[PDB]
Amino acid sequence: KTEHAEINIFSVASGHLYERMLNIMMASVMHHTNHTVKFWFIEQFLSPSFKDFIPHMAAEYGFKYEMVTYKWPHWLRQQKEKQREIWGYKILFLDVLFPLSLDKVIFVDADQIVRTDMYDLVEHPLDGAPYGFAPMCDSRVEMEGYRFWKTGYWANYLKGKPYHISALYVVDLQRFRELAAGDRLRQQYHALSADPNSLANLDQDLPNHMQFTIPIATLPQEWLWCETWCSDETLKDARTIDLCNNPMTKEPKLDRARRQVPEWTKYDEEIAELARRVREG
Ligand SMILES: Oc1ccc(CN2CCOCC2)c2cccnc12
Ligand SMILES: *[C@@H]1O[C@H](CO)[C@@H](O)[C@H](O)[C@H]1NC(C)=O
Repeated sequence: KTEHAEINIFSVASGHLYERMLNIMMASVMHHTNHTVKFWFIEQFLSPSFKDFIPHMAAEYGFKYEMVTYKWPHWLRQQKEKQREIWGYKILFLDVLFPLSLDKVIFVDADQIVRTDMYDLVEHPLDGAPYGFAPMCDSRVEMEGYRFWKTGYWANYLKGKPYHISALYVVDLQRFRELAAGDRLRQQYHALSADPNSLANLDQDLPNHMQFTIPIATLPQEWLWCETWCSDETLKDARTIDLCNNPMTKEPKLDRARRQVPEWTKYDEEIAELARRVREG
């Protein structure tokens, strides 16, 4: 709030491929809003070339940005696998990554394509919840055998509550801080992670596990569409598209992107055009 941007988004990206998609995600956000936007980056995972290109993206698309470098606390159980350490940075440090003056931030996955004004998510009512996540789609009936949350320990644990996808989430940082949600998420993660088989999908399982005591505002389903779980019929209503992994087809990432999203090549070529403009200038 105050002199802060109207829309504040953070993401995490590790690898040339995810950085290529991260620039596309940012271009898609700016093409769909006239509100002021600030992007926040988890600095230590990015390549030097990406960090050098960010000011060029910022000047071309008209956004502000900030690099955050937060050290994993020594007391807190560390993750030896890089993927799990990155997932830890998405969910365990929401209260310490951002300044106390920032009232709200949205996580948007690097492989997302935005087709809506993200200020609609800033304005979405959370009814006192410190954060809001979209549910996992049930609309693609053919994928029911892969919905692990509909049977076993998740079905018993959830008691009919939705199992939310972690690709996108809005965090009301004032309410998250008001509730000590960060200290409580770190403490439950620290205890649960003593079993190395627990929290298989760290970023996703932790908030879904804590949703009886750290409320989740279940976002409208249209906030997150992924082909793996969501029907073709619902794509026209999708505000954002996530290129989530399909355990049945195992189709490559770039193939999914080009095939599913018609504007993907347009953003990819636009960013490559900007890169060639900076290189020769
Ligand atoms: O509330 C929960 C927290 C963590 C996990 C991870 N489990 C992995 C298997 O061993 C037990 C821990 C859950 C899994 C299914 C359902 N609820 C869960
Ligand atoms: C942004 O402003 C322009 C010019 O006023 C308008 O044509 C466009 O529809 C606006 N876009 C959004 C997302 O408000």
